[PDB]
Amino acid sequence: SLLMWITQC
Amino acid sequence: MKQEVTQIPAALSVPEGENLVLNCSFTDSAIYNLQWFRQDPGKGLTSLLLIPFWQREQTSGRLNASLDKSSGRSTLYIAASQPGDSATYLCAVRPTSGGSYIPTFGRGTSLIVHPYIQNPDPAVYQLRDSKSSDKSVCLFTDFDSQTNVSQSKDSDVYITDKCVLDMRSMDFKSNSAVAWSNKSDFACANAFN
Amino acid sequence: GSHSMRYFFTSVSRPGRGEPRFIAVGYVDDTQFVRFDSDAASQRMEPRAPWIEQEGPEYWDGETRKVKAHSQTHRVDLGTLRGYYNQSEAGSHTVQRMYGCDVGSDWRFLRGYHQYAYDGKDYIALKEDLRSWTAADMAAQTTKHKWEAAHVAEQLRAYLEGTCVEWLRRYLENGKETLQRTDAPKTHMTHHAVSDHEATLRCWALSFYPAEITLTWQRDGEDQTQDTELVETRPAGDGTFQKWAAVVVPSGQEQRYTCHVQHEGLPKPLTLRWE
Amino acid sequence: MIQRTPKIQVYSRHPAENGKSNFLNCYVSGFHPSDIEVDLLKNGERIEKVEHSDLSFSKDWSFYLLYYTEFTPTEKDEYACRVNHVTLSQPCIVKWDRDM
Amino acid sequence: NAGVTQTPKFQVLKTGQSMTLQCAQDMNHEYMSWYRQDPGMGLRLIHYSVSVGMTDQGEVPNGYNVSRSTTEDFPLRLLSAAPSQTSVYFCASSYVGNTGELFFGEGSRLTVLEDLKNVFPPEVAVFEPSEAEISHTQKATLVCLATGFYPDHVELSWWVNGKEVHSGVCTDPQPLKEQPALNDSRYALSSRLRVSATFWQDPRNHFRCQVQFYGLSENDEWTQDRAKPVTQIVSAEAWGRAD
Ligand code: NA
Repeated sequence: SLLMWITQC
Repeated sequence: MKQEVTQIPAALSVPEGENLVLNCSFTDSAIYNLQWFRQDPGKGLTSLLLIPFWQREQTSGRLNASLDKSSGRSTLYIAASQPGDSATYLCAVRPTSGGSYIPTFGRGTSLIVHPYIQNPDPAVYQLRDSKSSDKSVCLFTDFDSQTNVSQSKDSDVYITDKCVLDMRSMDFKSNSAVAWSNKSDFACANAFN
Repeated sequence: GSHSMRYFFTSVSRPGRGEPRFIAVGYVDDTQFVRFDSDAASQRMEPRAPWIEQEGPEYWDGETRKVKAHSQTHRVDLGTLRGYYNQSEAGSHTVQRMYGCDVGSDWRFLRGYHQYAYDGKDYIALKEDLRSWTAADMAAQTTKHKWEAAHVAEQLRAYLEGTCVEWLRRYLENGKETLQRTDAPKTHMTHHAVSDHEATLRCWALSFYPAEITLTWQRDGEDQTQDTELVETRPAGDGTFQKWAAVVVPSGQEQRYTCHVQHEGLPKPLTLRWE
Repeated sequence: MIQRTPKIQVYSRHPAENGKSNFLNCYVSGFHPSDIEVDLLKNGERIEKVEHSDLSFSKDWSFYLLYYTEFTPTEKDEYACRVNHVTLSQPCIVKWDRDM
Repeated sequence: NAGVTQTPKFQVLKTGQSMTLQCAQDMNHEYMSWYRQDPGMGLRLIHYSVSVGMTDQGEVPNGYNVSRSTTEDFPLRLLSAAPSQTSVYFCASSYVGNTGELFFGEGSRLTVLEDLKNVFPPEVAVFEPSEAEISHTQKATLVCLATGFYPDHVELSWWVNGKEVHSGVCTDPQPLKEQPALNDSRYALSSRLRVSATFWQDPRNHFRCQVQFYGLSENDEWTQDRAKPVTQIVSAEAWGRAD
């Protein structure tokens, strides 16, 4: 199951 | 766990100058963040504080909030409450699974901070239209914050809710309510009862 | 044995001629189980292994939604990186991300990872402590500062140690018939007379799973590590793998050499010698 | 942007036996950027029905792909893999050697 | 920078008309959403998006359509407006990471009517301070009364000697219904501006209550004998006086 919260570089 | 956010009490009424606390509780602790907002009738929502799951608390001026993610609750604290703090405070949470990122909002807590009227001087005045005009309105003013302004029912006779105004340059504030009627046989004497 | 769950993402800008390409693939050990391709007509995260097919509608909807959110984060990232490097907007660039977790034989957490690359080179990676970052260069110091301020490592650490390990276990159990299977290699050796006085001995390992395997040659009883020709393990195309190891030996002396094969499918290591 | 040229391996899925249907594979790996063109040849002519795996990459970030097609090996038919990539100035042809 | 920008802020529609509410954000947010909030009621999600080319339904998707062909914009389309759609709409966006902080646009108030003859602009009047208040308190309260408007789309402001003022002013949080027995009752709104008696007594001071009304546009059909109730400013004034 994928990561939900992801942060821009 | 289908997320459900609760805010009790739903209504809160305090005298200005007092510190106060608003509660927020949620059924599912698996949240990404919790955010507190503020909304006045007829207006939009203003974000007050945002607490990510990695922080335990935040501060912004006279406002501070804590987050107890494990016990499913957050508390918003307001110091030296001012009449301007009056509004509906909303608490929302974001989820950590599902890919929707949809926030769950609580119903909100309605806060009314009553001004401190140091020298009450209640009185009903009659004001004339500058246009001419046979028209007039009644003004009930300078009453303390314990006074209740209801509308002694009588269609054709209108009565507004109490309103607070601040004369900031003179460190003065007062409550007022307005009444008017289209009928001739209407008097300020028997306007507010 | 040990196991891992890993997601791989490739983002490529195609300036002037289309939106960026976004491809995501997921693996449990050496078995791919899901894929997403922005160019496919579907626009759905798709199954690639039999056992994941037991997941219901909610799962597929949720994974499809999260992979599109990843695509958008990458869409933004392409432009951000182009700016950091003061690069033209006519060229095509590539961003790659990989994250996942490893568990031991007991299915307990061993380690986590989250790595990011720009134009085929390390850009920023999460250290094994799952707390700090290694920024490959100066532009990456900018991303590093934003990730420290936003506490991205704590966000990742929660997923890697929790969600990632929990789902890996669910999958291992749901797909045990194949994921926890071990196809022992089928071995044989060939001989090719290359030039006068010499011959090549090639040792083969075919149809094995998982891909990890150790092929070694010894002369008499000594390892010939530095003198062995070893090809990259390759897929057969049916879910199994192939690999060979070769050594150049003097003609008439091929029986002094032994090929040793170690693999999880074999009760004990195999020794091969030329007939 | 340093680019990496593809490593190429041409082989069969199952051990090759003349007259017996099998699958011809061309495994391209260790390349960057991802755009690549791969053809399977039969006596120098491109084979029409060829499929491939989903794009993935290795630890060092280089990409890998498996191109495959059904084929029937014979003693004299020549099979090969043709590859074009930005790092190549000419297409690269690697012949199938059933012994490798 | 600009934050979330929604437009238009006010809008009246006749049943069956099409309408697009715009929502833009310049923060590269991945998540964008639309909410409707009825007066005194909660926020209900209509549609949302997490990426260009992706849209999904919220709790009340019926009657609305969305699209996300660009990172910055998430327009809400009403194909055929119904009276049930009269509400306050808010667009909200956030990153799908970082702190996940949500940003709300300023809101859009839409009123859908079966017939536009129910739309009325406000009449405005300013009432002068009582001489009794002046001698009793040394203060002077002016009262502004906006009456007979519909829909409740007004913004009341006080101008003193050509400048807008906020000190000594308090306006009703919500208007009152002139005919509470009716669903399409026109409204009234009051406001007070309190100054010192000496400021009111100065004949050089000019007081003006203005009410910006948002109604019909120049491109709306009007079959009534009265003037078309278009978006306009209606005001009343009074000058200070020594007597
Ligand atoms: Na994150």
